Amino acid sequence: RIKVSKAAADLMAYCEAHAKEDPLLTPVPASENPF
Amino acid sequence: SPYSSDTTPCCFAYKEYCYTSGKCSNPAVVFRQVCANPEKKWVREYINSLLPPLYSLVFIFGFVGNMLVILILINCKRLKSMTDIYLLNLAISDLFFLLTVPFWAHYAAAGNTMCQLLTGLYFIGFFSGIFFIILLTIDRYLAVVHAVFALKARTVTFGVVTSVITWVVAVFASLPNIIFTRSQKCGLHYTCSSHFPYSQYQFWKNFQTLKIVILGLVLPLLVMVICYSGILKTLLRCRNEKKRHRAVRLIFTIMIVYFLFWAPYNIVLLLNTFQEFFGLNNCSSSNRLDQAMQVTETLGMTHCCINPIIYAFVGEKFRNYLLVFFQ
Amino acid sequence: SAEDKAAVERSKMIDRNLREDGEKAAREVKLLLLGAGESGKCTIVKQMKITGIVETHFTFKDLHFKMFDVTAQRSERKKWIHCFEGVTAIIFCVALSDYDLVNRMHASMKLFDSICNNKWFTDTSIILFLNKKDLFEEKIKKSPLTICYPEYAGSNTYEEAAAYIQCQFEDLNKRKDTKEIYTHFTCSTDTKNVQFVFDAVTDVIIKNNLKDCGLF
Amino acid sequence: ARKACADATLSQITNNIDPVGRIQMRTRRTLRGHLAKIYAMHWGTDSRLLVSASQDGKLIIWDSYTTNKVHAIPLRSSWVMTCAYAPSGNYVACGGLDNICSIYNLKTVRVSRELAGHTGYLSCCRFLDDNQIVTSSGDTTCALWDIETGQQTTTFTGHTGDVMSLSLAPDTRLFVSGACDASAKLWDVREGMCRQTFTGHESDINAICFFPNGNAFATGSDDATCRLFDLRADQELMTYSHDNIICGITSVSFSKSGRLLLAGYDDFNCNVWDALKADRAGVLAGHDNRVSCLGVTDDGMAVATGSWDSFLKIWN
Repeated sequence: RIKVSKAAADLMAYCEAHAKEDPLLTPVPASENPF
Repeated sequence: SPYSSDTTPCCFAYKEYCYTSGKCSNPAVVFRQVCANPEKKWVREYINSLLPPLYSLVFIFGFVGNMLVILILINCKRLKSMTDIYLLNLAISDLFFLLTVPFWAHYAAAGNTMCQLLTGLYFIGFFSGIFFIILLTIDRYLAVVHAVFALKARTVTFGVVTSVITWVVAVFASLPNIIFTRSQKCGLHYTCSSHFPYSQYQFWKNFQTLKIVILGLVLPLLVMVICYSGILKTLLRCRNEKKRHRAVRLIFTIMIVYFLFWAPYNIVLLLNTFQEFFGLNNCSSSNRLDQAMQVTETLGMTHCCINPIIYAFVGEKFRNYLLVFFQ
Repeated sequence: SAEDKAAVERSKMIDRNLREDGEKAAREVKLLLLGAGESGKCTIVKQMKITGIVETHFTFKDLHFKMFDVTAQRSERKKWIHCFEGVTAIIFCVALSDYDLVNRMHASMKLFDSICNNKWFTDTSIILFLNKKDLFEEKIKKSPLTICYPEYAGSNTYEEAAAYIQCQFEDLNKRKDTKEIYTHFTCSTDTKNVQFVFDAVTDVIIKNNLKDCGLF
Repeated sequence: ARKACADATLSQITNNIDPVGRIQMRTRRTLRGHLAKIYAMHWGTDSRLLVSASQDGKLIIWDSYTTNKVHAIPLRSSWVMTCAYAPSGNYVACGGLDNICSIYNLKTVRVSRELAGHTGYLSCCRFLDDNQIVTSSGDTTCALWDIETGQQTTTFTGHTGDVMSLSLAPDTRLFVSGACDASAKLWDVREGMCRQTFTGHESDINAICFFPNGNAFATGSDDATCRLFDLRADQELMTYSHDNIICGITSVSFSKSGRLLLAGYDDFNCNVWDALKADRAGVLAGHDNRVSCLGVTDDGMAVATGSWDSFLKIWN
């Protein structure tokens, strides 16, 4: 068991670097989108 | 009979070439009007050698009522039930019965094959609507009194086959008028009149009149009364006080509305084709009968408009689909 | 597009089988059987016609019936009772003799009231059967009905007792016009028991037909 | 003590980040062909094949890109509530009320084997690998099974009420499951011991999913609220509740980044919740019936969400 703030900062640090690779968060162009 | 443009003056007692309509007895070629002889005449053979606002709004009411029932099935029911394709094809048949009067107004105040296809569309729409009403009554009977047989027999493919056969037989019943018709404008305005070959004018006119009156009144009413007698005999044991009372009332209302909306048309036809009651009059029995024809045909158009209502909107399950569709 | 054409062509063959197999479920009727004090799902599967749920298939008068005995499922009902919605009817089996043992009738009425007033089981009828008809005759002579219910109508006879157990079941049914329920006393004859089932099932099909045809 | 280490909250830290806002979500394509309510589904790693289970007794495999059926599996029991797609793409799990996890081999379709041994209704299935599989049944206890041996290897118990769903970690080493007692327990795959329990809900939990990183996970209960739990702090990280929603939740999943939380409620549609600022980022509507299954592609391309109307829609 560690501090909740250290675990919370780790969770947002994971998605902040992964925000660029999220097609749901950032729309993918229609041509690259298979749908 | 297709529209008011069918009405033409007839030679009741007997230089341009024109043909009279098929709504008057004792036909004769019009020529001022000489009216020498319809056949066996050398001179005739030698010459032949060489409310309107209320009418449109009830149509708009019927159109919005027809396409609404069309789209609601594909959106909600998706034609999984067998009786769905019957009501859907009935709405398309009712469309052909209503989408003719906009072309009738555009045809006048402005050819021959276009008239024949237009009147054929109107006639096949009427016949298909009548046959689809008969088939819907038969489906209701088979579902009420033969529930197990309905479950073991009613298939979508069988309904499709029956609808195709219905369309084919309606087209077959309408082809006599298709072959025995011509534009015959013979004037500044465009007029559209049915014309018989006149070789057996009496017998053929009587045959067509008997055919139309039978298929309009005697077959649908008989099928309806048999199916509804069976439905009532099965439903008197419904054990529900409110649901049973509403269904028998709805059945009686459907029957009386079909009667009061289609029988006067056949009565006017039986009066004006036989001409045994009043045939000596030239215009006194002509203007009144043309007005009666117009009234009965607009009543039939109103009945075709209210058919989707009395066939779908009366159901409680059907009304829930529109509210979800409207959202 | 040779590979793409074969995928759509094979899918069209699949859609053909689902429409044909899906039509089989329309003709066949589904019946749900459940009992609180283990009285349900019994004495109805021993007919001549005949792992988690027991499923029995048989045809009577050109009609295929499907029953599902939910007995091994000891978990909460609210987590899987929504799967049985849309069935033709629900066959509820309650024992007339299950009133003095421990209270058993009160548990049966509670479970019957739970499924009858449930939000999902409102469009499907409920067929209620009275099991142990033979044993209930000699039980009332020794054990009075007043134990289970405070008011036994004072007659204490089988003619009034069988009616009192039947009439009190509709009290739990909150919806009378919205949903219809049946009630029949089971007999020793096997074909007589399914005779009411066929008559009740063929009536619910009529109920669904008028709703589909627009009469209701 | 868990409350001793709870000095701050995630919202007070995430507030500094830029909010996501409204997300343009449109139904690109809908999946038609089923004739009964759909309860569960699973997404493959390649995001090309899709599995769905309906009450019509047919478990057909979908092609997400071209929207057609590549396989048709006639189920023995029509009442099915769970289905899983193995990462190898060879086997497909399927449960139901038979208390049996039937396995069908797509690469031949033929039935591989059926796995019995449970007493409660099967509610969730997940493929740890090509040979191991974990199932969720109604006997208030999970179990680990093997396709090769066909027997129950490891049994995970501890709950008071029956469990309805479970999710797998990205490394297929840990898994959590929810139950009606408002408890989310963490079990080790190899060891088989319950590491910690994540309670705090006030109703029945129906949906549970892992974060892509694996340190946290979210749960879906019936009291119209989602609670996020992290394995590091061993407590409730944040809540996703709204006064507008009063209906229960059936499906909860995560995207690739994990910024947005897709939770399938019982209001005939789906909602999008930001997993950082607890702000709604869109509503996924279009279904005319209750939605019960939802899944996100591993590559994040699209999201399939099927409802009781026998239709599955794709959102990009």
